[PDB]
Amino acid sequence: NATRFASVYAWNRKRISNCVADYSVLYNFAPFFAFKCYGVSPTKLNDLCFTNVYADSFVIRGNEVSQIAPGQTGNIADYNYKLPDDFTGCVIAWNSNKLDSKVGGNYNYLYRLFRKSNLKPFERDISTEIYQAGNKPCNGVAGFNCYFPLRSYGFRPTYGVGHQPYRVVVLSFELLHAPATVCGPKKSTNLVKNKCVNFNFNGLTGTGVLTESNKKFLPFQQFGRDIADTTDAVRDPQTLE
Amino acid sequence: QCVNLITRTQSYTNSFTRGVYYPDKVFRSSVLHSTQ
Amino acid sequence: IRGWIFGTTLDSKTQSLLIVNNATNVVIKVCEFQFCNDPFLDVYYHKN
Amino acid sequence: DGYFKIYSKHTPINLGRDLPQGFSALEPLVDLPIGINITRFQTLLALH
Amino acid sequence: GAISSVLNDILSRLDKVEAEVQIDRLITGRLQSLQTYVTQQLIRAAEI
Ligand SMILES: *[C@@H]1O[C@H](CO)[C@@H](O[C@@H]2O[C@H](CO)[C@@H](O[C@H]3O[C@H](CO)[C@@H](O)[C@H](O)[C@@H]3O)[C@H](O)[C@H]2NC(C)=O)[C@H](O)[C@H]1NC(C)=O
Ligand SMILES: *[C@@H]1O[C@H](CO)[C@@H](O[C@@H]2O[C@H](CO)[C@@H](O)[C@H](O)[C@H]2NC(C)=O)[C@H](O)[C@H]1NC(C)=O
Ligand SMILES: *[C@@H]1O[C@H](CO)[C@@H](O)[C@H](O)[C@H]1NC(C)=O
Ligand SMILES: *[C@@H]1O[C@H](CO)[C@@H](O)[C@H](O)[C@H]1NC(C)=O
Repeated sequence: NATRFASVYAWNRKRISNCVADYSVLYNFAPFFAFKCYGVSPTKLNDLCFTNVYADSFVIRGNEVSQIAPGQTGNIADYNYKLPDDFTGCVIAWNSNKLDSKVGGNYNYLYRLFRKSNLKPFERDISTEIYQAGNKPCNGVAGFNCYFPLRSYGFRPTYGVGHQPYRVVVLSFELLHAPATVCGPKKSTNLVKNKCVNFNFNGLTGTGVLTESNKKFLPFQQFGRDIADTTDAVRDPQTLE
Repeated sequence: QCVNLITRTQSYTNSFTRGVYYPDKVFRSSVLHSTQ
Repeated sequence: IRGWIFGTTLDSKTQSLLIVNNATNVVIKVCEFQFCNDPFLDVYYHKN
Repeated sequence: DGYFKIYSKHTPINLGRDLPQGFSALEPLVDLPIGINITRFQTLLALH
Repeated sequence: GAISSVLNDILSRLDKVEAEVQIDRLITGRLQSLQTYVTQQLIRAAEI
């Protein structure tokens, strides 16, 4: 909920950290048209926590929301905002013509359609250098069939239908593998030891007995592990035990 | 303003065993672990 | 020795990164830096 | 893939030459979400 | 072929409709692993 969204050619990236991810107040604040998660179910996000979280943020024509799917290929996903096949996260999007579109047109949301090569996942190319889309070279701002970003898609309120500006945020988190910094709204209990319990540490549910270790995790380690890759030991996030 | 300084005279040496690093944020002990 | 310049072009046409380390802390920043040719850090006794 | 990762280690070493044929491992230091192309690098001297 | 080999990650992260499609990959490969072990043990037992 802020005045103007960033352009898709130069997508904004905020790091969410040191806070509680209560999503319920967002879902009851505003509707959305898209809500597609990958490597996670929306149902589970209450009992879960994330290592480092980034929101990728921009405004785009509603057709191109299809291009935000994991590793998909198309004009925005090849040259502007590629996300990988192994992206774990959620995509959320909603119509903005009630907020950003203008009856005289809006031209602030630049985008690109051509580049020298298909860019790498989560890389951004803000360079305004001219592109040789004609066979002969092009220099300065001019050139024979040459351009850099193309014209910003003109947004009018009544003009676009499935084709007006939609605001997009993509939450590109990692989970259950490191000291976590962004957790769901579920409250913690006290600890207990030497008794069988349904434990959950940073979202890592299981069933077992807990005991004090002799093991000496370095400050970067949250979980300790065995030959079957199951978690053998854990660092208690409320006290670092 | 800038000034050209800091001339270099490279030589070659043999990095015997150096530059191993903990590949992930996980604890493991008493094990031989294979990683790419 | 205090830190490193990393980048693709080093002349502001594309972004590039600095790591700078001093007697007390580290700064890390990625920007459209124009680097000249010999990047070095010029710490001095400033009388004033 | 758009992250710049640093690992590091201190090594106490005596008058036994340099770059020693023993063993040591680097701990993780920082994970920087920078999203930029690195192709080249340089290092900062700091003559006072 | 599952997203994790740890069966509790599947059960932490997904709901029933696609959790079961990941779990069944692990049921299939684990069950094949037992079928291999028991066949190998029957083959050795017949030599002993
Ligand atoms: C090493 O270089 C650092 C810059 O690259 C420099 O950091 C700067 O230090 C001062 C003093 O601590 C900070 O001043 C601010 O301190 C607080 C911040 O909340 C404010 O209340 C003050 O009013 C003031 O704004 C600078 O902000 C800080 N710069 C950065 C980018 O963090 C170190 O001081 C240098 N150390 C030495 C020994 O040279
Ligand atoms: C990262 O930066 C390098 C340096 O600019 C790029 O490498 C150049 O790529 C073009 C197109 O393939 C070639 O014409 C150049 O000769 C390459 N130069 C070098 C030194 O390799 C690289 O393509 C960039 N990567 C991305 C994904 O943009
Ligand atoms: C959302 O932003 C508008 C101004 O653009 C403001 O009036 C409104 O109070 C905000 N909503 C919340 C929940 O703060
Ligand atoms: C949680 O509260 C305890 C006191 O009950 C405190 O010692 C601890 O530092 C807190 N956890 C964090 C993450 O600060």
